[PDB]
Amino acid sequence: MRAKWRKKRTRRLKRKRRKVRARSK
Amino acid sequence: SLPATFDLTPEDAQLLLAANTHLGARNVQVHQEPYVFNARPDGVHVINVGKTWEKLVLAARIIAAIPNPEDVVAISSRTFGQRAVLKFAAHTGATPIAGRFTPGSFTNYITRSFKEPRLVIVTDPRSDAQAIKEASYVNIPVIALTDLDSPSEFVDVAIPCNNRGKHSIGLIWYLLAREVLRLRGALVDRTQPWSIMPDLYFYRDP
Amino acid sequence: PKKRASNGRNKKGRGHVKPVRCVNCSKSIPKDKAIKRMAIRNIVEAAAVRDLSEASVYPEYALPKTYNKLHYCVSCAIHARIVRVRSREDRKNRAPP
Amino acid sequence: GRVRTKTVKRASKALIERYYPKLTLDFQTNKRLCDEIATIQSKRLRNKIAGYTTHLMKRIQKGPVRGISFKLQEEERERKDQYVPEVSALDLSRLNVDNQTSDLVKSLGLKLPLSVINVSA
Amino acid sequence: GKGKPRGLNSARKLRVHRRNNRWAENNYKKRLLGTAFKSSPFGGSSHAKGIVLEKLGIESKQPNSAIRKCVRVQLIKNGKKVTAFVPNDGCLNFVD
Amino acid sequence: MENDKGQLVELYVPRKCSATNRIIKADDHASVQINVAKVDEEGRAIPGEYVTYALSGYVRSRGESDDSLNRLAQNDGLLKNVWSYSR
Amino acid sequence: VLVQDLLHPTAASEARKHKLKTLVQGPRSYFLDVKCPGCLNITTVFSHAQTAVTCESCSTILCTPTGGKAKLSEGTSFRRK
Amino acid sequence: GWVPVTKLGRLVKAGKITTIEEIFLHSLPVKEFQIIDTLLPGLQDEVMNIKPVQKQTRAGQRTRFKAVVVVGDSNGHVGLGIKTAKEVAGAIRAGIIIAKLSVIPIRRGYWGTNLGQPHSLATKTTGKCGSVTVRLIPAPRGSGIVASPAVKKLLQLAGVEDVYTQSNGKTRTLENTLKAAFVAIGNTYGFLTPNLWAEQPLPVSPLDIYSDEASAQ
Amino acid sequence: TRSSVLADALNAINNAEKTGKRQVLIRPSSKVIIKFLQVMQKHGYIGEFEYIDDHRSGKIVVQLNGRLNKCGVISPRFNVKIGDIEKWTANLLPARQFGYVILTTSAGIMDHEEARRKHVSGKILGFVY
RNA sequence: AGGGGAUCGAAGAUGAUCAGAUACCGUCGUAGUCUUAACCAUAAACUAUGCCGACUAGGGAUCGGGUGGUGUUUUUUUAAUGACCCACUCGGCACCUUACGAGAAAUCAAAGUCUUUGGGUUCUGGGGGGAGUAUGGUCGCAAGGCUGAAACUUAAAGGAAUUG
Ligand SMILES: [Mg+2]
Ligand SMILES: [Mg+2]
Ligand SMILES: [Mg+2]
Ligand SMILES: [Mg+2]
Ligand SMILES: [Mg+2]
Ligand SMILES: [Mg+2]
Ligand SMILES: [Mg+2]
Ligand SMILES: [Mg+2]
Repeated sequence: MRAKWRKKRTRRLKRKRRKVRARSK
Repeated sequence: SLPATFDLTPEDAQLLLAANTHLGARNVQVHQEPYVFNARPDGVHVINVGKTWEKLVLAARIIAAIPNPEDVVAISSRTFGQRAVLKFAAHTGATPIAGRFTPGSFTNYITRSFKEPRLVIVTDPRSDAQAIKEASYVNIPVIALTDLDSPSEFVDVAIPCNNRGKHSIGLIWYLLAREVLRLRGALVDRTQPWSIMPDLYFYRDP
Repeated sequence: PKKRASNGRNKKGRGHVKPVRCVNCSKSIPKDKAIKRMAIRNIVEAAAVRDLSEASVYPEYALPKTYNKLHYCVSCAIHARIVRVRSREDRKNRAPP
Repeated sequence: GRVRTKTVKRASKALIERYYPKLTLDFQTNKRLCDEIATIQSKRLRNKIAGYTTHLMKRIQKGPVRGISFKLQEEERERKDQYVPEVSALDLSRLNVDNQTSDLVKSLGLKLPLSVINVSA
Repeated sequence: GKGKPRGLNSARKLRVHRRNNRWAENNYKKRLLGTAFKSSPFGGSSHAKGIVLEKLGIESKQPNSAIRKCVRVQLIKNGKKVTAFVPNDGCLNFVD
Repeated sequence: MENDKGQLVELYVPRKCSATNRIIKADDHASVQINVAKVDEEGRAIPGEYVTYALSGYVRSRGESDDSLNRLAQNDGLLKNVWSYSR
Repeated sequence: VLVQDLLHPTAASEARKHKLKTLVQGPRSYFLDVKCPGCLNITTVFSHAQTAVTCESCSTILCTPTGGKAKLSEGTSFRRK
Repeated sequence: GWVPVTKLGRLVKAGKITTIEEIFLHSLPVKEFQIIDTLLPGLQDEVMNIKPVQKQTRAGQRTRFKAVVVVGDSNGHVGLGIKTAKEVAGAIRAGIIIAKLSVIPIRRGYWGTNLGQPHSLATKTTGKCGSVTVRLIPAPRGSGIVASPAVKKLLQLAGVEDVYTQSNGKTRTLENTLKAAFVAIGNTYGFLTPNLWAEQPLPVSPLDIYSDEASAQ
Repeated sequence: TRSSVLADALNAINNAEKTGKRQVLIRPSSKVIIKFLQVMQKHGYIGEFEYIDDHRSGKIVVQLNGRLNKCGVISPRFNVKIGDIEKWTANLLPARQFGYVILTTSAGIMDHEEARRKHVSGKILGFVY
């Protein structure tokens, strides 16, 4: 797992975690 | 300390000027500046020949102080000095080494060319660098025929002279032999010139 | 570890130089790091000169030459054997021939 | 296919070293003399050693061979080495000296037959 | 001056720098956070008591191959569940 | 050095470099000792009578031995006008 | 060289050195009396002037400022000090 | 028996040189362990480590064994020897020879007052090899060798009674640690102290005095 | 910028001594430097030294006898009581018998032994051995 | 958000290749590439080398400024000036040799003047993961940035070099 792609994947999980939280809010 | 009849006699200066021993390199390195009596137009640096004569006489006193003449060793890998070192060998004790130095001559006590000298005279600190390097391993003082550009690493006595001319190299080795013999029971009287001339020390083609 | 003191390029005092395009593959290359060669060719050949001297007006007119500076990326220069990978001591040698 | 091993080359080298006067340019007598001056366990090895000795003698007839030193060539080595010219090359042929060298000798305070010359810039 | 300040009047800087950087140590961090009292099965104590909930056979990590015979225990003072190894040949029979 | 009541206790007192006054260690194999024969009237060697200098391996490895030896030999009268203090 | 007289260096060495880097630093500049084409009035000119120095008779120019020493105005004579 | 091949061994065999301190004083290179055997008969050795080193090959790993050897009389001399060989016994024998050939003096001194014989070092010394730095500090009488067992044994073979040791770096690298200690004790006669400031007449080497029976023809 | 003229001076002497020079130039020659050099001179660690008078701060040429192992500064100039001089000597000096820790006291700049027998204390300037 | 939008060209289309190819290759192609007015504040933003000061070795080249040669060169024949040559000097981008010294080494004139440990000063690190994650705060239109844990897990991870 390349480091910048793991960073990109983690930005995708973070970007959707901050959407489910806003939804559940 | 010297009486001195050991001053540069005008006939010896005559030989040194005729051998071009005063014509030095165009790039003096910083440990060889004391031996410079000004540059020439067109770049050649003049060596102070009187300082060459004093250093040579000091070198011969160091050679004469060695108890066994056969453990005085003289090195010349350059052809311009090979005959000169051989003639120095024939006239003094002077175990000669002309040509390849065979790494391990001063170390490696099992080599056939293994010597354990008390003093080493080299024609060229650049070309005979292996012998100088090996001398620094086993506590051997070094005299060297140095030009103004030749390195002075592990060289204790430097004779400032032209390193390029075969007449210069042959003359310095011949003068060193003559002065060494003069400083012992071999050239009993110092005034009269030596019977043999500086030419038989010069390299010859082919 | 570090392979070269001049990292792979010729840039000590810039930060940014400019890109150039590889003549073989169009790769973008800092101009100082690009492998540069000067192809000076006869406009015809090393063998058709006699033919063109026989079959042309203006006896031995000019024999014009073609000049072009080629820029190579590291990969294309190695694969085309322009720079020929070297030993540790021999890569420190900057002489052309 | 005919490269000689060091055992042949060294044996022939030593033979020339200590038996050059006894040797010749003829293989037949060279092998007949290898029988008496050396102990070789094989006739074929003796033939090779005498053949390479004859080869090196043929080479020795035209200039010295490097690494091989015998009395008959060393004696003429010092005979040629003791050559001494009739007149010096460091004696005066008529002493050309320039300005800085003249200042050198006069700083030394030696009176010599100098001759100051000018060099083009 | 190899980094750190050396003035005779730089005591505040040096003591604060040391305070800041002691948080990089495991033991200092744990003690000052009180993690043993807060986040630990034993509340910072050397021993604890519990009730055996069930016997477990734990498969040991490679390259070993064994069943390690632990028990699930519920601690009396916390209610937390822990797994405890039962050390010896047998001795799981003694635990029940 | 020497204990309470005298008795020099030194395995040995090492030589010191005649140029830098550094101790010449037992393993300093690049250090040299140079003997210059003293000369009587009409230029004779007088064997066994030398003006002696010691040079550290450091000075020789720095290319300074020739200059240092010029200064010491001139200070001892062996040389006349080779070395100069000012430069 | 490892032994040298730092208190008494050669005048050639000192003249070679930078002005700030001699044993005691000092100026390599000087002052000149300059005689103009017109009159024989003495005016003192700094070597590295920076001023287009003029006189009373030839009230235009004696020296032209440069990046270093000023250049005299091609019709004057001068003496140091 | 032993027939010398060097001038120094020739003189030591002839008895013209009777102490190894002359060899130290004149910095004479030693190239024959018979010189050390003759001049220091009471020299005891100890093997301090035998660890294998391997060289990867087309077919498996070639193994040799490297022996570290320390020699020394407890009265001011030690030598260090490192040798790798096919057999442990061979590496040990050649390590003993190298250790004897490297024998150096050490300068023992007083921690405080000069009562009695020297019992410690005369100066703080350090040595470095690889990452390992070994620092030796003079210690008061009765302190003993405050050092790890390997350095302690080397100092015991040296003759130091009281010393403090401080170490930095990967001291578990034993050969580096012993080399660092060997350097630090060797530096004891390098360090110039005010009681060594006095000028000395600069003696003449026996290589010159007995040049007659040296360099045999 | 220059923060300790004495640190610069003692560095210059150290780097000259380590390379084998018989002399060294020092700029700009405070009087604390002068007193420090005089304490080294009275114990034989240097030779004769010269103050060159330029009209700004002077320079010093120091002659070196080859007997200095190390001269150093202790910055900051720590306050030293009578009873913690010996811990400075233990930390800094190679042996108890030789070597000097230089202090500055209201009784003057001096070595630690003169400080011991005058029973005075102050700040630490440096060390020499 | 305007303008511009030749070119190349995340997306997309399409032709191939291949087991597959939603990749490399081919042809197009929106955004973008450019500009104006605002945002953002991040890069292997690297010399992976904080800044200021001092000292320790030799060399030649080079850029900018200066100083000095009864030094060349063109312009009237040479004045000058320019350009060039030589010798110095300050400042700068670098380079070469050597290893004093340093380093684990690679290597390094600083990465030297360090257990013989202190010139001034700022920032940062403390085994590998979890994790630059979660949480709170703050900035931002957004993308995101700055600040930033723990529970838990683990005997290694890693650096440089050697032989294969
Ligand atoms: Mg790589
Ligand atoms: Mg950049
Ligand atoms: Mg700080
Ligand atoms: Mg960043
Ligand atoms: Mg960074
Ligand atoms: Mg620049
Ligand atoms: Mg930690
Ligand atoms: Mg960590």
